[PDB]
Amino acid sequence: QARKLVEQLKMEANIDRIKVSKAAADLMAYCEAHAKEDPLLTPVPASENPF
Amino acid sequence: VQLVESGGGLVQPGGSRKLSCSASGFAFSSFGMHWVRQAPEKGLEWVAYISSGSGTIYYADTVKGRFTISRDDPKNTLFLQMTSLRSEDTAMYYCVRSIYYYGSSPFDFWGQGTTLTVSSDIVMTQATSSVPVTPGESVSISCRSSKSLLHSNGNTYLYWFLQRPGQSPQLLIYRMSNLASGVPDRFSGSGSGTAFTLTISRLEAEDVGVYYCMQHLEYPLTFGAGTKLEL
Amino acid sequence: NSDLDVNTDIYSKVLVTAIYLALFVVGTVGNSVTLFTLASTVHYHLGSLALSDLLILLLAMPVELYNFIWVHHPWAFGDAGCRGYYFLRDACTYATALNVASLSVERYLAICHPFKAKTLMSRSRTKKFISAIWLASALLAIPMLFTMGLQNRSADGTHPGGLVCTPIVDTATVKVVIQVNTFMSFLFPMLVISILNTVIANKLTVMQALRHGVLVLRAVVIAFVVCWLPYHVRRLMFCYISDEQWTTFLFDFYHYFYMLTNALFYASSAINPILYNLVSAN
Amino acid sequence: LSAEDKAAVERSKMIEKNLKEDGISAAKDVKLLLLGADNSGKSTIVKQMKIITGIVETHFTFKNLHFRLFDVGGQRSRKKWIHCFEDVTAIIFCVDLSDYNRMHESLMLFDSICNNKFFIDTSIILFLNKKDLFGEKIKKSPLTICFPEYTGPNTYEDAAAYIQAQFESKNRSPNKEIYCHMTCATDTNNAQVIFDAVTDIIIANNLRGCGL
Amino acid sequence: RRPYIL
Amino acid sequence: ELDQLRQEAEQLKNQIRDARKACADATLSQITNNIDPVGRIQMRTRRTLRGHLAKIYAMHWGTDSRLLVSASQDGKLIIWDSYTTNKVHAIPLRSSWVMTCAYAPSGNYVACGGLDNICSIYNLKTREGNVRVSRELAGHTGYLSCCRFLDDNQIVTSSGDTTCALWDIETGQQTTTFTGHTGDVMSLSLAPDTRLFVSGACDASAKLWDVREGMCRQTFTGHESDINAICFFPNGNAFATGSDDATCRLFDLRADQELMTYSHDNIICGITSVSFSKSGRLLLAGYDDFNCNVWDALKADRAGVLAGHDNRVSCLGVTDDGMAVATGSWDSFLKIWN
Ligand SMILES: COc1ccccc1C1CCN(c2nc(C3(F)CC3)nc3ccc(N(C)CCO)cc23)CC1
Repeated sequence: QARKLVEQLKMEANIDRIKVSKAAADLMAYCEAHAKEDPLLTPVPASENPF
Repeated sequence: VQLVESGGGLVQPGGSRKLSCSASGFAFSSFGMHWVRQAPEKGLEWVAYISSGSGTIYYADTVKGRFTISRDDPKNTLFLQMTSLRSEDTAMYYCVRSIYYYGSSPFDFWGQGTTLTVSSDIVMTQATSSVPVTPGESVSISCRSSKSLLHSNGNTYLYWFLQRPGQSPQLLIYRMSNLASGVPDRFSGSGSGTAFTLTISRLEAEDVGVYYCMQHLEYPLTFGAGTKLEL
Repeated sequence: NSDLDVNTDIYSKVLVTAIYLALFVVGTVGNSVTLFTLASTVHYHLGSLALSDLLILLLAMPVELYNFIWVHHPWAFGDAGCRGYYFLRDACTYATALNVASLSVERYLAICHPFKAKTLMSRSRTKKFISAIWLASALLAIPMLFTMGLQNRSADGTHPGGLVCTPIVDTATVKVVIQVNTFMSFLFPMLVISILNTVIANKLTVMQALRHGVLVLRAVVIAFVVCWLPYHVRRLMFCYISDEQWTTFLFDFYHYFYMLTNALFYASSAINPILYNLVSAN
Repeated sequence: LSAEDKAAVERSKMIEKNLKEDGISAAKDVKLLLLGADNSGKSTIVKQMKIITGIVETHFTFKNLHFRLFDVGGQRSRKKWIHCFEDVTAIIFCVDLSDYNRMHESLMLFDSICNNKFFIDTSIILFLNKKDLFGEKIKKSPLTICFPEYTGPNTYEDAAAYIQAQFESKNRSPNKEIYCHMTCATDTNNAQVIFDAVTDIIIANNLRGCGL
Repeated sequence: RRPYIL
Repeated sequence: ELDQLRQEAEQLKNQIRDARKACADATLSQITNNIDPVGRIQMRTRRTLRGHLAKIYAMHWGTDSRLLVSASQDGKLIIWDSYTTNKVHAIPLRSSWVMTCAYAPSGNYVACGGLDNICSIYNLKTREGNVRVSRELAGHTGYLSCCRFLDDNQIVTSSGDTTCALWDIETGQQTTTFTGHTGDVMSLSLAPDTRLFVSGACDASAKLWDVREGMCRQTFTGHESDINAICFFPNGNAFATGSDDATCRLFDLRADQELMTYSHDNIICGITSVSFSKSGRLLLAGYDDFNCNVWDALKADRAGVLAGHDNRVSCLGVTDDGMAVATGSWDSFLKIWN
């Protein structure tokens, strides 16, 4: 009962965490690296557009 | 999945006969049906087609006005009523099913035939009539067409069939590259417009017979003469 | 050329002109507002009917004032305009008669047979039906293009003032055409409107907004009879009064009567936009 | 289009044909949601019901209509799946008048369904069950055992009227009607009550929202 | 005079 | 020991909160403020898919970015060819009360379920020529809110009974049971590599589950009301949630905390679905105010609005190649935006 909650919380406390600014930098790097291949962010010409 | 033919036999010139195919083990009403004939020593020739729902009916121009194709879904039976029979109508007749939807594989299941004895088109050309083969060999069979089979939708409508001695032909490749279910991955198709190849790697036993090219871009459907492999 | 100008009173001409102008502006506003307000299937039928009234108000009202009330001869726009005018007048009258009958039929099914009505009615069927009645309305109005024309009535063969609109076909043809127009335009929709509204009223009586509903259905039947009967009666009198029965008194009577019957005709269309508002919560 | 694309279109058209046919067949049914207290008697409200744990779907035919009654009990979890019944033509609510212990709970359930954002204009057909036991129980436990805020005769007619008033007091929207009917465990005349209430409900809905 | 207006 | 365990649990919650605070050196809005905005994104409908006669509850794209499956309350599950607007298959259901559907990554099977409490799996590429039921997966005691395939033999489902489960399709038995939620589970999203998934529930929380081990590794909180939709960020290190708070939130798995809140003062309507664009730059969300908003995932600006529906938007998704966005609503239509 309560022991299950305590053990699960202990498992969640013992997690290696990184800085928020690093995660944000990684999300920006991903978005920039793949920006050129996103048909919705960068509209695709009619000769290429399947729809 | 089974298709059983009936009718046929010996008829005098000028008479008429009805052929009948009994379908079992599949959703017959969802499939379109074709009649294909093979003259005693010749290649395959298309005879007629009924689409599902009997909305669309097509005939070859060698039988048009003499043959009537019909189906009776409640009894899963396909019929062909032939009149004004001629000596050129002697042939083995096969009933073939096809279903058309995105990603489908038409002409996959062929039944056994019945033997009838009587007392603009795209031309498909086989590169050769016969290719000696040795087991463990790479065999390449090729065809040409009078018109490109590559449509604007990106599909190439080329089919490959294998007719083993004593058997109805089976589908090997559809749309120039798609291997039919049940066929080993030894077979591979490739090509471009007007030029196609079938490659068989590691040829085995029970891999010997007549290979046929068929186009399915526009009716009437045509077959090549057939390339025979021999051991 | 000397007897086509009817020696009517001037006081009367201005009285009726003022009446038609009031009807014109009232009906125009009422129908414009109704059409914009409408812009589930009842809203399509009301729209169609509202449009029909607007067309009759806008296509026929000013012309008659000029050509039949103020300037009796010569007809201002000749034979082509004459035939077009009468065609439009009948196509609009038929559209009105059939949209009113169709609205009564819709309401009947919606209230007296709600389970069948739910599956019988659809938006596509409503649109197809409404188009079907617009087409039937024009088809029934086709005969006017050959019945009427710009006859030149004078002592001589021609005179600059002798060109008037009148039937130009055998009077037996005129009698047949008027009998058909009267039956399909008035008696048929009158009978179906009266019967269906009577049944709906009886259904709602044995059951607020519904008090206004019942009173209005009865009012619609009464108003329809009151407005449309005199018009068709006048046209029948035109077609069946023989040459030997016409007198000076009867001539002037006919003209004044005409002026009143048309005032009622346009009043009918001016009244419907109000009826849609009176009963509706909105 | 190629021969295979034309065949694919023909297949699509046959699919659409069958979809329309099924839509028509399904359009003749009357969908009723059935709610009530545990052991309220809702499972026997209509003697002709057939059953054909999740949602228990029952149905019957009457006159020329096919009625589909959906019991929602199995989903002991509700706002998360109740919107699936937003288009039911009516809600049938069963109350057991004999069991005082199940009351108040049934009032909270009634209030919850009556004021649900998806049922704000959906009419309710309220069935007060087991009057044949209530009318006798009241002579020993004169209502005040359950509704202490009551000033009146300890009689069948007045207690029943008071309970009905308490249920109708939860209706806070003028666009919804509540129908009430008294039944007995042995009273088989329930199909007629549902049929007539549904008829009035469909007429009222045909006139409201029509801009009347 | 037999009115001419219909 | 009951009070000691309660105190220990509270101390652990405080330790976790402090650990999350220590890592919050800066937020996303203070880093991406120097990046050019995406600008106004104006999309138009290119296809409208007609055929359902009832509310559409679920829609899912296949892996070829051309076929899609949808499910509605009329009892049908329909497989569409999005390029030609043809119907490929129409599958009648044994129960019309369908909440979710899925399209196997191989295209061989589809699955659906809802109030029945049964996940049914249909075999599309069959002999005989007709779609038939392959399996009925029973075991949940609540409604099924979401199901996703890992492969042709494994499917993971979320139920209204607070449990998630990994099923072996051929055996028909559950293999891994995921417990730990307090409310019903509304949405499930698989990791790009299939090894992890995130579930959302009516507890205003989401949990990250290890598919192979069966344990919950992280619990994310922050919403005030029920979470109705979860979607992984394309690189697998972040996910977005939508809730009845008229708010979406982007959470980071490595920092164990919320990074960005997507909200507007004029939005008081709930969120029914969320998705990301192929690059992760745009976040799409469906609302019950009958439209769909496109948010800039890095700046939390609103990039645009898709507003062609006459009823609640119930589902949406983005193709694997990013070419198109499909939406479905309670008005019985699907639309493809591009
Ligand atoms: C057959 O009734 C006629 C014939 C001619 C002209 C007008 C009407 C009726 C149309 C409007 N109306 C309505 N009657 C009923 C009845 F139930 C009494 C039949 N239900 C309605 C419901 C809606 C509605 N709207 C104007 C909606 C637009 O916002 C009007 C009515 C009363 C007069």
